[PDB]
Amino acid sequence: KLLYTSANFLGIPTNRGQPKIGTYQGPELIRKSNFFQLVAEDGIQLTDCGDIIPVELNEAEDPQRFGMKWSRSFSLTTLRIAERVEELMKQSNKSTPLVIVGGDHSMATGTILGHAEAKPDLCVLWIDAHGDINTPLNSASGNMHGMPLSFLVKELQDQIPWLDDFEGIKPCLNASNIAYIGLRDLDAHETHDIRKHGIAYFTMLDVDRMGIEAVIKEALLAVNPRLEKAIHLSFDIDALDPLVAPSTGTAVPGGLTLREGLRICEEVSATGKLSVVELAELNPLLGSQEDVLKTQSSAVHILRACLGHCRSGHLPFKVRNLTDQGIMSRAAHMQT
Amino acid sequence: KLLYTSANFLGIPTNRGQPKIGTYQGPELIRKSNFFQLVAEDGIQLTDCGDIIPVELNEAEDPQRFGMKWSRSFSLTTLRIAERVEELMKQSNKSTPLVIVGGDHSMATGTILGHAEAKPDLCVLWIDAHGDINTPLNSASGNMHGMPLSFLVKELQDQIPWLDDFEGIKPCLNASNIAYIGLRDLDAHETHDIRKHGIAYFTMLDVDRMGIEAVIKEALLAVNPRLEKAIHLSFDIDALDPLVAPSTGTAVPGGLTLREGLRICEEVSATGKLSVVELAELNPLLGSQEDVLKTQSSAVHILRACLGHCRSGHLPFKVRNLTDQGIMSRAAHMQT
Amino acid sequence: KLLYTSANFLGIPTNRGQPKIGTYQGPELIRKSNFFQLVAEDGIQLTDCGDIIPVELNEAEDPQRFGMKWSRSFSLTTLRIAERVEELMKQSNKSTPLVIVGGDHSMATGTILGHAEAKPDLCVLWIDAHGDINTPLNSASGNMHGMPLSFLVKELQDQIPWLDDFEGIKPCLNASNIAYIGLRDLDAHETHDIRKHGIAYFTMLDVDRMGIEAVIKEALLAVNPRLEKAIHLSFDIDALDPLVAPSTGTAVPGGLTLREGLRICEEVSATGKLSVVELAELNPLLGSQEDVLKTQSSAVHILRACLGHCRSGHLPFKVRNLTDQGIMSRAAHMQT
Ligand SMILES: [Mn+2]
Ligand SMILES: [Mn+2]
Ligand SMILES: [Mn+2]
Ligand SMILES: [Mn+2]
Ligand SMILES: [Mn+2]
Ligand SMILES: [Mn+2]
Repeated sequence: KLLYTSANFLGIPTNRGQPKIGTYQGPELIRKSNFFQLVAEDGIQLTDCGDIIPVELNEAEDPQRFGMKWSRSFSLTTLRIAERVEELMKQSNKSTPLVIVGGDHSMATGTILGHAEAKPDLCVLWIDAHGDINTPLNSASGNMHGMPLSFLVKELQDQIPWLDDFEGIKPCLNASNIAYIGLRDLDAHETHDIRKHGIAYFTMLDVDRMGIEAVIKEALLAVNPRLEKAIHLSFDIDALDPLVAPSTGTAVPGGLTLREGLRICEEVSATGKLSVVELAELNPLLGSQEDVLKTQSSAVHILRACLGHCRSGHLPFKVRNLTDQGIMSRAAHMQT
Repeated sequence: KLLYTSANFLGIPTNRGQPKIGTYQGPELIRKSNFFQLVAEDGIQLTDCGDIIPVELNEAEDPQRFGMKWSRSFSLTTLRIAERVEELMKQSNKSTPLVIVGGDHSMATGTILGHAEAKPDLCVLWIDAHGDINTPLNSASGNMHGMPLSFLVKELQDQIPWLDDFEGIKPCLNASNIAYIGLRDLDAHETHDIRKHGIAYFTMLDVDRMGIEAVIKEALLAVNPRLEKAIHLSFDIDALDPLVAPSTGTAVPGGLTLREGLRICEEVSATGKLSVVELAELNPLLGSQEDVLKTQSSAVHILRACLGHCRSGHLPFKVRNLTDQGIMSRAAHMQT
Repeated sequence: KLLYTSANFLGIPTNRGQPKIGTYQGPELIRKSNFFQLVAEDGIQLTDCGDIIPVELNEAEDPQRFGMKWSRSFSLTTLRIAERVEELMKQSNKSTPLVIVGGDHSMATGTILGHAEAKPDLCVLWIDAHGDINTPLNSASGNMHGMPLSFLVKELQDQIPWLDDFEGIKPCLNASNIAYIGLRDLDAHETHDIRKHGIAYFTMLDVDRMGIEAVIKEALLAVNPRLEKAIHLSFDIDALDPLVAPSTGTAVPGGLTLREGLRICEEVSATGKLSVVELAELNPLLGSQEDVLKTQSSAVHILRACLGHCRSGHLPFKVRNLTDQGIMSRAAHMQT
């Protein structure tokens, strides 16, 4: 009565994909929550596989290249992440979902790269307020966390400037394998690329007009019509509304409600094809103490949903009754 | 043009059903709001019938029994509450709704017991994030506010350990008479009992998929198909989302919006069968000052809705016009 | 690919329509946001036309008349506003929308008066938690911001007491030209007038039962069935829920979500008939610093939506490519 009985947990404290310090504390934010306990109580065995140590070079070793900030730290980290994720996914080759906690969203390049190595025909569900598909010369900031998909999408490779250290980062995604949910702050060039190459996307406008139920169904239909493909669920916490997840770097008003987020994860989990879920952009150094607790709370409910937790309840593993303990019940007292 | 023209108000400052101090201040939180004024302005006569004094024994007199905390305080209080509620309901035998403000949710046992004495064929609409139907040996905490329904449901009596002081607490509810709305944190054993005995329930999952309109309709259909039965509306404030009701003991994210809560109450009120509404688990000692004000505010809008307040507006009792005061109108000035 | 390429911006710091100081800082709250920048990035040319200086008389010059507070300041200000708005609308006679930032809602009398002078067959979409249609002798407070529509509606003129200084304020609206969205706190007499004269209105109850999509469609159908008429969008910030717009004078719980507000504005904008949009009741002197930022943020997203900003994204004005800069792409590197 569980689609998944085992699961792996992995921390990736990336903080070089964006300038605000604190995303490196993301994994600890979840580890010090009651997440592991709650999962165990659901009958799921969660193995903490530790953290991936990101490569963080200094200014001298990693200067700007094509406007990109920390691009060599990114490429080295991408490859290290990919190696670890591939290793974990192949050791598990019911399926054993990998739960990844970031860390800024730049980890997704290495995270999907490794995942695809173990499961090449996967699809990606990108839950985010942002496209994260800026090509390097289009990026206004040069922040890597705004470009993780551009290196993975084959159709975009004529817009990615060549770099030797990026050679191992092989584009492993077709535009037809990605679906967006929650978009509300696209750069114009992202909009151009998404429409041009036919990437399936459902913005908050769509969520408003169609309702989250139809959006989820349409998204899954677009990139995984018969539930044949493994699912890579890349969940940016900023997809949720700032009212429920304020502690994140680029909050955008009018987001998914926690319930809507729960629905996406519940449906994805119930397909039986959840292979990797990653939660990005938690920053416990942002906002007040209560802000952090709200964000942590949302993250925990979201992740529990991915592993199959059901708001409609779970049956107990052993039903208990009074007679076994030698205890008189009220019904048994009235019968006498 | 009012389904109810009179109503009674009753405070029950129960605080022995759960360990956090402050639920005893719940009634005062509402009394010091503009609730009474707003009700009067709607043309409803509200009579404050005072407070029920709970029985609060000391540690020596009330030790743990079957893991339960303050179980004798509970049983004595249950009977005292039942006596008062029965008395009030029979004095009113248009109907005169009883509005009850808690106080933690353990009051419901005595509150429904008394109500059923005056109206035996009633149905219960339980609006809560929790089932509140833990049997004593299944309760993790032993807190009485997590068990008020288990003593009332006939089908559960083989799971309730017998106690002499509990004899007067006669199970007066059939499983088929209860409907849940808003559930999102069921203990596994509660889930077992609810499904086993066929108790109608609609979780936040259901609210998401069906919409609150259909859920309300289905709930009423399940336990009161032809509006024949009196309604006992037991409203736990924690059913609402923590964003609108943070000042409560066991807040759970992803709850009913205030509007959804208003819809439940508006529909229940409009049946003409609202006999008792109780609002439980207000704790003004929890959260910030603004938190308390938000929670108080939500409580007031919820309770006003129960008494028949309409967001679409009310007609005035006497329409006024300029000519009666000897005043020249603009239309009357232009005619000259 | 833009319905509007030009737009005018206008501040009206009215603060004599209600007793709480700070609505006069409303325009500055928006001017010091990134509103202008964001609009420019959408390809729209926004011309700041400055502020209208309200007439603010002293106590001696402006005593109570028929219970009204600052009624002569109101009438003088109404006429000054009307003169400026008419002038701006006729200079623009694609259409050039006028964006007005208040200021309390009493500005609407002069604002609609001037607008109607330039476009007599307009319709009004009133987005507010309140009717703002109290007639002077019915007003409990005498605050002008609760009466701006009563002076404009022809059918109400037998309920408006005549005043010499109000003669120039000619009622230019028929009841059939106004539609309400978002109502949840009507005075009884307002309810009487709205129902009596057949003013189209959709309360939060309607929004709950019908959904915002149907409400918007029905509202537009009621007062602008074939998109023939110019639209006057009068947006009271208190229409939105206090959770997203706390910094306002008369907040009422259970309001429109930001998304619902965005939907109203998006639809109105897309008709191509948005002639004037005004945003009223911003008060940055109310609430905490974060409260002000939330309210400012909501205001900015709302106003951007009115000018045609699309959450589904915009195409760039010039698509850029690597070859023009003499840069080697990854696709161009692999081909060699
Ligand atoms: Mn994002
Ligand atoms: Mn992202
Ligand atoms: Mn509860
Ligand atoms: Mn409860
Ligand atoms: Mn208002
Ligand atoms: Mn207003």
